Amino acid sequence: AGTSICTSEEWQGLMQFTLPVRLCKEIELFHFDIGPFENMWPGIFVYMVHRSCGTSCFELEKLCRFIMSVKKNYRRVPYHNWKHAVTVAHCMYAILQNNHTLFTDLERKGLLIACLCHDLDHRGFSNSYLQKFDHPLAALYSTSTMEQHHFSQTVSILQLEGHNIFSTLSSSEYEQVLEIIRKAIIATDLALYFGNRKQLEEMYQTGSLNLNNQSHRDRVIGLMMTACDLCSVTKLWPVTKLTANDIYAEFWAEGDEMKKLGIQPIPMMDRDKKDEVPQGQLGFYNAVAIPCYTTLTQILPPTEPLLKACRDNLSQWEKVIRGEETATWI
Ligand SMILES: Cc1cc(N)ccc1O
Ligand code: NI
Ligand code: NI
Repeated sequence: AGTSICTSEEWQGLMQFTLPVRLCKEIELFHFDIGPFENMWPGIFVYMVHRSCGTSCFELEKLCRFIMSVKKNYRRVPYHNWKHAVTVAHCMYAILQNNHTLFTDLERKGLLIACLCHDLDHRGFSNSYLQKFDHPLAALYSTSTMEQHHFSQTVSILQLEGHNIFSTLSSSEYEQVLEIIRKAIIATDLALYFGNRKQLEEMYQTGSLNLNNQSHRDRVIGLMMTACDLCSVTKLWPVTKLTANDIYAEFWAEGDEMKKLGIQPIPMMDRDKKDEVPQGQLGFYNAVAIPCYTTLTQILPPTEPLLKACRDNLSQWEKVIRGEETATWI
């Protein structure tokens, strides 16, 4: 109950940070894994904001406060946590860097911030759970339940003393960026993804796709959000496989709760059905990940390495199913 705020020592320490030279080159690539550099994650985000949006886009004090309060409002859950937030923001950075002048200054800043904030205060439960069992959140937010909460948490953090990184925007640009953010966060509801990707595919194939059309732009941004949210499937195989362990740790914990209330969980959230995971992963890649990156690659051809990597990981799950799997740790 309530918005957390970073300490003086936390945000002051971030202002001092400089990115090691070797990482400067690596951070540009789509497959970059932030995993091994935990101490550097806030500093990595500052760096990305500064390279994409400029060293004076935000007042440094307010941005450093904002980042450390966002960090503090992610929960210590196995997957929908601070590491996930920075991972999704890094994917967005790589997409924007490769497609830079397609997007406005306002869009780039709003989207980097939306990615960092997009799962704020996640409790490790799905929309399915909150709705099936009438959590107060599902009463307040009838659809896209958690995503509407993540947006509310973002606005709550911006409204903290010294935390409004957007306050120096004109009143018009301030409304615009908040709407960019709101739309981008709501688009991370995978329910909405299926229709969005279908709409985009048809627009692309008929030639009606037009990025000067605001509604088109919104949908393209929405698909970029999905692509970033799912980007664990675009990393090198060992990273992808380890990330899957974290994702399933959350699912299984939710499944246990459904059992307690007399409901058999979906097999995916059932820790007694781990044998079905490889087939489950295949389904997810075929129905969700491959289509997402295929459509994104059509619209933004520089994002092709995401699709290549996703295809590579699908081939690895197929190997698991055939029993060709080699050694892994946890
Ligand atoms: C359900 C799911 C699976 C994977 N591998 C990544 C993200 C997801 O939401
Ligand atoms: Ni989410
Ligand atoms: Ni997410």
